[PDB]
Amino acid sequence: METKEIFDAAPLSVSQFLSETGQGLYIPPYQRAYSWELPKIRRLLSDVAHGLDQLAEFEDSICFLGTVIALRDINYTTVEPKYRSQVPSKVMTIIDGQQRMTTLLLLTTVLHEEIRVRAEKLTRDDEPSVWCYNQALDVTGRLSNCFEEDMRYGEHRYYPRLIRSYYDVWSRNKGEARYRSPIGYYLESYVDLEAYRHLDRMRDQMRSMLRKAVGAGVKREDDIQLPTGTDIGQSQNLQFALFNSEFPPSVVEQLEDDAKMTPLTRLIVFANYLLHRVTVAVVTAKREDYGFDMFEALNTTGQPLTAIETFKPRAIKEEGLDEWQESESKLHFDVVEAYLDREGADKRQTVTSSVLLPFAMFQDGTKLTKRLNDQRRYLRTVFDKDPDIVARRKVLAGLAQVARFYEGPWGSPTKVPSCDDATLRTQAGIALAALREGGHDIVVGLLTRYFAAHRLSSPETVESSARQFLLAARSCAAFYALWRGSFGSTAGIDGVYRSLMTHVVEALQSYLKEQLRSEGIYDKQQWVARAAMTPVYQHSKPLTRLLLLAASQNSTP
Amino acid sequence: METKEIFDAAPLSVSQFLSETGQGLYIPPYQRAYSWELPKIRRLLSDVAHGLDQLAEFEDSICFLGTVIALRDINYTTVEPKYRSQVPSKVMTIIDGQQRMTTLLLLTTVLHEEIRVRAEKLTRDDEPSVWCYNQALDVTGRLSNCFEEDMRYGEHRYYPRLIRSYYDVWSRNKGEARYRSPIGYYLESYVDLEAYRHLDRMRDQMRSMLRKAVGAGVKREDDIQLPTGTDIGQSQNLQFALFNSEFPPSVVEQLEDDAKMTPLTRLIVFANYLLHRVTVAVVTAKREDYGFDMFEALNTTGQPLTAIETFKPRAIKEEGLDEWQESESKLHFDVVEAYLDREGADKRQTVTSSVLLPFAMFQDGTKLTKRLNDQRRYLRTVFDKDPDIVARRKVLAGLAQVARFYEGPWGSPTKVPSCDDATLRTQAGIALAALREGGHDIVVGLLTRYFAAHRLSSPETVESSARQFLLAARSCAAFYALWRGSFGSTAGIDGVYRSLMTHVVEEGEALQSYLKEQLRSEGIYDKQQWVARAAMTPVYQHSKPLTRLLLLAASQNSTP
Amino acid sequence: METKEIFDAAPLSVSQFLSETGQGLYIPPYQRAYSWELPKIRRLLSDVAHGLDQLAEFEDSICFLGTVIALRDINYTTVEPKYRSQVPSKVMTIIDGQQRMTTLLLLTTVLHEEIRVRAEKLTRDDEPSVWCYNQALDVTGRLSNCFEEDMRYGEHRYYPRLIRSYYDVWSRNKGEARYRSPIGYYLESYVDLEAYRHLDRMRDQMRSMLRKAVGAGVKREDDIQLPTGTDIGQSQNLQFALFNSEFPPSVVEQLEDDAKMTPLTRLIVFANYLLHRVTVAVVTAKREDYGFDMFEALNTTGQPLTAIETFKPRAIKEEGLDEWQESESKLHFDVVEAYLDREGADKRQTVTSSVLLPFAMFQDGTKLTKRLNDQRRYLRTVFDKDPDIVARRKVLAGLAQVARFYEGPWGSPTKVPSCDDATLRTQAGIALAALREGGHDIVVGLLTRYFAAHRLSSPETVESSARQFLLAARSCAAFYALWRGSFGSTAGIDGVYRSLMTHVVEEGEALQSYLKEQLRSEGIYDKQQWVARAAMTPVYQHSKPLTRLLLLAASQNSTP
Repeated sequence: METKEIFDAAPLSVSQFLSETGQGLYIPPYQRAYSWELPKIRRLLSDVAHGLDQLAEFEDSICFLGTVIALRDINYTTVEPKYRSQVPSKVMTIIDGQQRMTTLLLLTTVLHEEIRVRAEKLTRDDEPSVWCYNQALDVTGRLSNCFEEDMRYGEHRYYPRLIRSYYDVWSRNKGEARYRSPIGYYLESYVDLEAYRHLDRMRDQMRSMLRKAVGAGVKREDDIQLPTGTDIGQSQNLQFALFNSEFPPSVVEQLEDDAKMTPLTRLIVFANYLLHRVTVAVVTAKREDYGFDMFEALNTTGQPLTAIETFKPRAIKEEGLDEWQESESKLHFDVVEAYLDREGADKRQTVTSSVLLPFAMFQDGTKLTKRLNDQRRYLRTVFDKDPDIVARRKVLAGLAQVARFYEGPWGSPTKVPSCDDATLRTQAGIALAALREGGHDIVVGLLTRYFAAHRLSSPETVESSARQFLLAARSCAAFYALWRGSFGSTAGIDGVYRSLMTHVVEALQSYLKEQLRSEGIYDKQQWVARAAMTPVYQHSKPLTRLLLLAASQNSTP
Repeated sequence: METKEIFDAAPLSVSQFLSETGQGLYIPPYQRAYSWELPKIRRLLSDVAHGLDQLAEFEDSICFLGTVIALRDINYTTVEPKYRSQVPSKVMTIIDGQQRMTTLLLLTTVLHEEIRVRAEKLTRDDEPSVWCYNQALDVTGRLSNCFEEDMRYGEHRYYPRLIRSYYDVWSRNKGEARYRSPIGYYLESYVDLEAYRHLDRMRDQMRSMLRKAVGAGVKREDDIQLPTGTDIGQSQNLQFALFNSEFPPSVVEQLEDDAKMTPLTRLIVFANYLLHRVTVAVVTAKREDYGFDMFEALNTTGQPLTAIETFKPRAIKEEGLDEWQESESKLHFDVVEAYLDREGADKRQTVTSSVLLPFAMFQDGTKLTKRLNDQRRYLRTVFDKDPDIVARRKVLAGLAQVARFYEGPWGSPTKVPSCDDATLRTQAGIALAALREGGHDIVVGLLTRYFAAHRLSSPETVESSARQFLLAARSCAAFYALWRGSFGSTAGIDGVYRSLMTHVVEEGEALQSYLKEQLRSEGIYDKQQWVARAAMTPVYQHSKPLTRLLLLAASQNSTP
Repeated sequence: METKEIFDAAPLSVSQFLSETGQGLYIPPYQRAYSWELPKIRRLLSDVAHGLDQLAEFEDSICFLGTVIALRDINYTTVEPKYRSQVPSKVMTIIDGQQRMTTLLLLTTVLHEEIRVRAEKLTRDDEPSVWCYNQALDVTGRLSNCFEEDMRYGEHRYYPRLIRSYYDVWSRNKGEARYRSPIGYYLESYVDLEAYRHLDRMRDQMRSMLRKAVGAGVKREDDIQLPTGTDIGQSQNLQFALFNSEFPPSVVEQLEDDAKMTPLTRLIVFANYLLHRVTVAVVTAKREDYGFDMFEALNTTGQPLTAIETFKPRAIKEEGLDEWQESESKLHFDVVEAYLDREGADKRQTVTSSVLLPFAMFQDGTKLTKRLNDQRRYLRTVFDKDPDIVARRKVLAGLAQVARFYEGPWGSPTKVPSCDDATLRTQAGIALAALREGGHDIVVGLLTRYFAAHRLSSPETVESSARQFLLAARSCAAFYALWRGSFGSTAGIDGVYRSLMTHVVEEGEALQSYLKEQLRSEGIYDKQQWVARAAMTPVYQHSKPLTRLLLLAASQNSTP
């Protein structure tokens, strides 16, 4: 009867799936122990963060924690200890996604207690802040709806039939932590014990990553960016989407001050964006062998489409159409060429991410990120910000980031003006050679205005730009040598390079030196001192840069 | 896109529909006030009782409280006072079915409070009876999941915005009665105020309707047939269906003792059969004018087909097949004739029930009852109890009850043998004219089987004998009827009539006289006593019986 | 598992339900013979016409031919002659809706043949009108997709397996009309022979019906409202919704010229609206007894709500809000009372439609029509036509139509002024008694507006002027009624009275007499002629009109 069970696929928010009134999710006897890796959880948390984030301006935009294949066991022929009296009504045996799910439940754990204990630090009563107290109470109860249920009496299932897995006992223990009134202080959890070790650690680390995103520190290389109170309140769309109703005006302005609740409310905002706007795909097969054949049917489908391949059509079908071997077609020819050369399947994705992320800075300096979502949407927003005249420029600017990839960065470094005070060329080539070796990669986007030098009013004012570019390359490598070379590490450089693009030749030397003065690093002595106690074993490249910078000099003294 | 919203229909149990964790059922302003009438609530509780009842033997059979049309109001454009911060997420503005809904909501109420306080008189801890305390706890929670939800804090939806309708105030007030710890004592409630009066009354009357079916008194004319502990424990099907798992053997035997827990556990079985095995159909249109046009489209469709009309297909398709102008075709021709005659539209259902209810006695005396389910299933069980020689007989027996319907009961009273000691004929004609006027109606089935054996007698060979035994049965039946009527009431006479067609034995006319007298004595007879009860009666029970007794004291003095 | 099969309900257009490449629809042995009656078939055709009509302006608005309950007979345990080799794969056994279905199928037939032979009469080739041939061709193909399917070869199912039910032979024979190219002439068809006769009739009377709506004659009392080419081509919504594409500009103007291809296209447009925008709802039970229990569950749901009952909410919640025991509340009080009295359930809708249709004339006189859609929407458009001050006036006009229902019209006729030249009161009372006996019911609105402004007149200051003008109005109204009835029959009069409530002008009592006489001329007046037409009449058209005319010659002889 083919339209038969076989499949049954349904989209569910996390709370539709996890807070069902009868259901129980069951890890089968053949699935292994937890075994997810802190980068993969970082990725998952940052992806739901992307959902929360993109929600404020694109009213739709739904996140997607993948799919799970489950087997609707009616006859409880799966449940490990039978004890048929009190098995739940709906038992879902998770085939695939058993690792995903386990982080997700644990996420509610951190999101419960944090949101809970920050609500115990709440001011009891003062103003629209008890507003925050109820908005907490609501989400906390609604997450306790995700861990567990009530049922009859005693210990949650008869009187001696218990829960001992890593995820299982872990969840039983957070249940206990929440149940216990008394006072709301922070919690602390307690075959191969490596299982339990990894699970408890990853749980406590999710609690850490979230306790991280709550009071300033900055990170980028990790950390996930909850929109903050200062900008949660200027977006009606987030208000309504997450709380079905606009916030008290009497609350957005104590949010504007970044008050004691703006950490807690941020957690809360994330929690509701987690609980109602991120969706898992569930396929419930009702015969497990169909589950397996369907597991294969799900693992062998995809190839991939590059963000450039996914938007080319929207150029090819924007201003140019059919009779479209046109101007923007030349600008595209360039980038399709570069990608065809510097790649060939996952190589295609990493390369094109290499081109879209500096182009990001190149336009109004937004920090693009890998995710095919953000790439599709950034290219489309930028392009479609105007009419069929700036469209041309946006596309040519991708092509130009490409041209820059071919000249200076890698390639063979030589090229710029070749003769324009030739000492200057032979030395700024070192900037282009070294900056292509460590944390300076935004330097690539800012320097991508020898693109301005290539796109010039020709001979009229060509050499002036051919010179400006060398100058920027140098000053790039120099401020680099300082910041990275001088004490600390990167992330800094990266942010400040971002804003010396949006927040505004000699102009960049002045601002970059200005930022150096800001970092308490402008004034001889100090910097040399700070530099002395760095490491170099930070960047082998930086080490050699500095050694050559004290050495090569003594060829004129 | 026509496949669009328009409809979107789904079957849901009571708990699937009422206890959604986000949902709110909202009656639009144009709907009228509650205004259901106690007969209709009797009908609904009795029908869920029929479902529970027929559950123990038919593992399937699901009850069916009609359908409701609703509107998935997303923009809350329906809600009377807005106050949008704390409106629920899913608001289901009920188009049709607003009254069923109220009775059903109220039902959870009675079943909550009763199930609750009976569990407070529970024995705390002794045995498999704390099984009863836990099963109570479970159903209590699952029914409170039908009234209300938790939401933020304060009084359950902001702080100065309240719920004041007739159905609304009822539910807010029972919510309070349930929430308040203290101790578990029985409850007591508190435009036109007649509205509120009727609703509050109906609710307490469902409580009086269920608390009745729990300690002995008997009714038939009312009170619903909740299966009893003495027969709830011998059906695994009910055990598993309502509780997912077979009862502790250590409890079915304190159930067999009809112990103190047995009303409460019976109630619990009833509540679970309601909350999980009766299902309502929901149609959610997503544009209210579509809701209206659908309301109309659903309102004008059905006719109905009589249980005989639905069974011919299974007779004409048993032994006879297409090549079916056969014997059972003749026996059914008889019944089809009578029903085409004695009817033409709801008259059809009333008539075919008149024919089916005595025949059920005619076979091995099961008591048929109006419901098209039970009629369909009895006819098929009776029919498919053997093979194609007895089937013919089953069908012929229906035909013969029909023939009876034409001879005696109604008809013209006259006929029996016409000449076989004509005094006895002119007398038994009176028994036949009388019994068709009051509670003596199972007697119709018995006289149908006796003169059935007379019309179908060994003609000539043994015919006159049956022609006489029939009129003898008729006289003896009107007499036992007069005795049991001057007792006090019917009901008992019908059950005695019912087992004297099942409770006999003597290997494979006088028998009936002897057995009827034996029952009359198991009651009270012996001249004197009987006469006493006669003075005790009323005459204002059945006008027919009064006129009969007057003639039986009068006509006698034409020989003395 | 309660969520189980049980239901499965889905909305499907005529062509999604009927033209599945796998489905075969089967009427079980217990369903009766066809037995629908021409009124119900008209009503259904008029309702799909009403959907067509409302499509052109309300782009969404979908038609709705009710529901059908079916049994997904997978194992073929229902199908009478088996022959399993070739039974279709998907069989739906129709529990309820078998007559709907049967008319609808035959309709595809009538719509097939008409569109077909009318498309063979086309001009071969001249213009976008070969457009007409192509749009016909598409419609004809998709409608035969509803009668039948292909499969292998020979007589459409092996070689000795043939089809003899009434619908069956009918649809097999119409199929044959379609397959045999040969030549394109109109068709001619050929248990109890009544069954077959009635069905063959109903279909030729369907061809007769839809066959009318294409060339002039008019009927109203029957006939249906197919949109006209002159207004089919000006509706891009109809263009797009029914053909996915806007007509040739090059075709809409030979459509506006009302040319030869304007009947065929109107038919085509009707067929495509049938095939794509009317939707039936199907409930697929997969166990026949579930279908039965639910047949009941659907037949026992609805009451009904009158259009005034549904508009009340938008009155009580417009300007007046909660704080609303106000002015408009009394104006409604009046009408809610009037309907609550002259009724108590189908009486309610007949009564409230009786009030709304003349109220429709009292305001800007639009011709309302029974249909609860059009009734709700008229009330809502009228009321919400402005702001919170004239709305009051609309509601009061409803109340006043009620008041007139109580004063003059029926009641006891007496009421007007009682004394204001009392000859005129006792005389116009006859107008009020007589005109309330036959087709003069549109007059009801005019007399209701005259004595409405009389009861709502400048008290004393100009009251008696209004109170006399009202009796004058009744007198003049019964006069125009008598003249036009002695012409031949109504309808005409109804249209003229109608336009005399809209077709006027003179800045913002005698006027009505003047306009009624001016129309009487527009037809024919001037003594002699009228007298002639008098002899022409019937009186046996309206017994009431006969008596009025008899009194109009007799009583006169009491002064001469």
